[PDB]
Amino acid sequence: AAALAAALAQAL
Repeated sequence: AAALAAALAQAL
């Protein structure tokens, strides 16, 4: 979950 959370944060 946390790996994915970070991957998506990179959107910003």
